[PDB]
Amino acid sequence: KNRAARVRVSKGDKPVTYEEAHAPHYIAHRKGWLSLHTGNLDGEDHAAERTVEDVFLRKFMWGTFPGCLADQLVLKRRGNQLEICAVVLRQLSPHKYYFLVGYSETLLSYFYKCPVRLHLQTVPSKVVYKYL
Amino acid sequence: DEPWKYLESEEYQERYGSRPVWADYRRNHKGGVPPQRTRKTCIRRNKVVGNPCPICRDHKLHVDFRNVKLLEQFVCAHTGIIFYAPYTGVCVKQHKRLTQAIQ
Amino acid sequence: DFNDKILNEPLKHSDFFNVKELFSVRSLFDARVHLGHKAGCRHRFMEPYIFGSRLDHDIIDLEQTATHLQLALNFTAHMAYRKGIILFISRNRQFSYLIENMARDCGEYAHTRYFRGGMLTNARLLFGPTVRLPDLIIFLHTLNNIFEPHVAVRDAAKMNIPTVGIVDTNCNPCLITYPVPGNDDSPLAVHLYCRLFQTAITRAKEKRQQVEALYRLQ
Amino acid sequence: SFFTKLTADELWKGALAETGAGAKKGRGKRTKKKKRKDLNRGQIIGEGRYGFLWPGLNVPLMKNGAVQTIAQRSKEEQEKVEADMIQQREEWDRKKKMKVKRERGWSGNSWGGISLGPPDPGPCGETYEDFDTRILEVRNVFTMTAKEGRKKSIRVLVAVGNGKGAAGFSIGKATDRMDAFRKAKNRAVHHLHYIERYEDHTIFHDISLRFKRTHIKMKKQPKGYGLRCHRAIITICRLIGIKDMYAKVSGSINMLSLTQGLFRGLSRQETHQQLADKKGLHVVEIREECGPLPIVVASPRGPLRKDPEPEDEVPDVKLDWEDVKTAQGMKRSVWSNLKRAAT
RNA sequence: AUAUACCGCCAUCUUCAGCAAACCCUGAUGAAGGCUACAAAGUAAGCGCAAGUACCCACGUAAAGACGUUAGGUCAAGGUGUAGCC
Ligand SMILES: [Mg+2]
Ligand SMILES: [Mg+2]
Ligand SMILES: [Mg+2]
Ligand SMILES: [Mg+2]
Ligand SMILES: [Mg+2]
Ligand SMILES: [Mg+2]
Ligand SMILES: [Zn+2]
Ligand SMILES: [Zn+2]
Repeated sequence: KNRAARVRVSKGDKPVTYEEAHAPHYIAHRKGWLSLHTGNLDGEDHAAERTVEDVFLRKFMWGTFPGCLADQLVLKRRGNQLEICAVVLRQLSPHKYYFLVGYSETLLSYFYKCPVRLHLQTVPSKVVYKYL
Repeated sequence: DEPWKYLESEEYQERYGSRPVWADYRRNHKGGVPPQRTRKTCIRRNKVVGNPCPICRDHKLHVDFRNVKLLEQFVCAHTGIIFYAPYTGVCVKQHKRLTQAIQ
Repeated sequence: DFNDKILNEPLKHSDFFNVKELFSVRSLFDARVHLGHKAGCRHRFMEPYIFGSRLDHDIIDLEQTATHLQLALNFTAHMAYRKGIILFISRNRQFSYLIENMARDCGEYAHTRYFRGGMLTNARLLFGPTVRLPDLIIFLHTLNNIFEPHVAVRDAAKMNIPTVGIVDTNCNPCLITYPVPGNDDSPLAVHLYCRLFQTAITRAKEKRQQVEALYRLQ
Repeated sequence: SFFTKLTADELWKGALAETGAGAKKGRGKRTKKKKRKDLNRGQIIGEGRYGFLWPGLNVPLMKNGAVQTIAQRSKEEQEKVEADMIQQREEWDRKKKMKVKRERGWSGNSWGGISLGPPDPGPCGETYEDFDTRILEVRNVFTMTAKEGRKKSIRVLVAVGNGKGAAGFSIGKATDRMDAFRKAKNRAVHHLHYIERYEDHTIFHDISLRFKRTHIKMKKQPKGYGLRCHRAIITICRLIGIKDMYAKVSGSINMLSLTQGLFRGLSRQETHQQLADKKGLHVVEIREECGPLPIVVASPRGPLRKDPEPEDEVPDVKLDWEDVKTAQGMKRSVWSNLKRAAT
């Protein structure tokens, strides 16, 4: 009996997402990686910094877009340029959405001394894979 | 109001309905059978006691010989004998007052 | 309301679809319907339908047989003219082919195979929320292979469905609405009941169609 | 550190401790429960202790058709907003924690005289708001298992009725209280027992029977008699629609057998109309209020019989020494005639 | 300090195969049970097993291995409820 990044089977009243449902040993078999960089590859370096500041990015953006997201993020770092992809709901106003978009993008760029971009996908209700 | 028009007033009908007055009241007491004699009174020294009877809690109601439809519901329409105070839910004081009023 | 008048018209009439002309005690005795199992196979509630016994074999009262058969045919044809759903049951494997063929020929449906638990009670979850359960059940063989009362009579008595079964000396006509004494085992009796039901329901259908055609004309 | 900090739901789980030895085995704890709270829903995302006025989220972006500018909230304004937020949190907490007043039925902390309302509509669609439900009994059955051992299974008995002579009881077992209630409610609304009554408020005549070492006696009564019967019996009478009778129960006391025998007797009670139809005689009622006047109630639907019944003298009839005593007046007991509650 | 508040992470039977929401039925409507295929009341969501995926295959090995038991171990990975030094 192992407990690792997996949801307990309940009576059947727990909507779950794809990755939130599937186990951590199918990350390559039936899932994709949340992040894509080369520090893990051989010969590269600074992978520790990559991971640490990626965790920081995830936490900061999760807490500066609270209650709107419904899934984990997608990182995409091509050379210099950084890209983040998110999914959110449409309860708040596009005014606030764009204001926070610009604010967060500027903060990330000024902090990392790096060109950054961020995209969001709107949803009326978070997509559920199964009822667990 | 000292007269009996508070009954015909709509607050009475919306507050009670077609049922009698005693039907809404219920007694809090010891286990199983309740006591055989109700409380002495519901008001003392210009103060009301918790869980009062309906005729005492609704101060606008006024017991009197003339409010026939107000004091008729206690005595059974098919049995001329009045019900007892543990049945009607009211205290012995106003119960006796209503007895001499109906007489 | 004329539709309700047409629905009620056959009620006041007695022998209105001419079901009596179909059967006669001659045909019953020729098909050997009067037979019954041994006295050891006798049943209390079946006693009154036994005209007598011989050689440890029981004999059926053919007048009561014809009366119950007349009532059964009349009822079947009544709700057939009302388009009431019919459903046949016979656990006996000896006649599944014939039963299913005659069911196809009539247009009414049947279930000869193994009956599943609560197929009628939980039919909503099985089939769907909106399903028109049958309006009449009938039985060419009331008991199962192990000779217990088929669960369908219990299901119908529960969910208010009428039942018409041919009852042998071992059967239990208590739950059945219009139990007709007869010979569950003889192929002559099986074929006779088949042809009788076919003619009956076909005449009921034809009469419905011609009545509604007359009404469309008028 | 900030990296050490994490999301909320896991802290909530670790603080609530839903799963453990504490809860498993059903031992539980000494009734201490910190209730779930949601802080993110409460406060708006915009304001903090530094009171910058945000035109994008905190203030409407346009005013008088004029773009806005970043501004500062003054000391008194910040303090007043914080006091308003304190008041709002206090209001929310008060509204959260309050009393719960479920009607007192047979007694406190008991599921006897409580109604869950009518059954739910059917799948095909059948609303039965006319039906009213009551819970006769709730008990904690326990059966063991090799894997887990003592597992509790709530058993409940319920009844439902129109108040129009049509009703029915049922049972429901489940691990969950609400789920068992629902299952029993569905089973009752499916399985119905109808019974007739003489003048909409009484039985046809006195009855006496036993069922599983449970003796019961129904006693017909006239109007204004009331319902002086066991609490379950008066609940089922309220549900049926009869307003007065008497009943006595002796022997064993078991609620499910009680209800089963009750429905059996009240269904086997034979209508006096059908009695006359079978007999060939006219029914005649006589009252104490009405003088020597024959009140015909029913007649045979078929032809009346030619000759009348012969007089039956010293007939063989089984009866009750208790009723004999009460009729003779020799009986004495403080517990018989009391000023009990209303009906 | 409290693994006897817990989360998080694992040993255990497991070199198992059962766990089961939601319905029906039997037992007089009890705890409970629901199996007979030439078949007699069980139907099953879903989980798991399994299958497929990884290594050299389809076998094999790994991985996976639920419901629950040991108030199993871990407040010393880290955080956190309660009680304390403050
Ligand atoms: Mg392991
Ligand atoms: Mg109490
Ligand atoms: Mg421990
Ligand atoms: Mg496997
Ligand atoms: Mg392994
Ligand atoms: Mg331990
Ligand atoms: Zn008073
Ligand atoms: Zn036979």
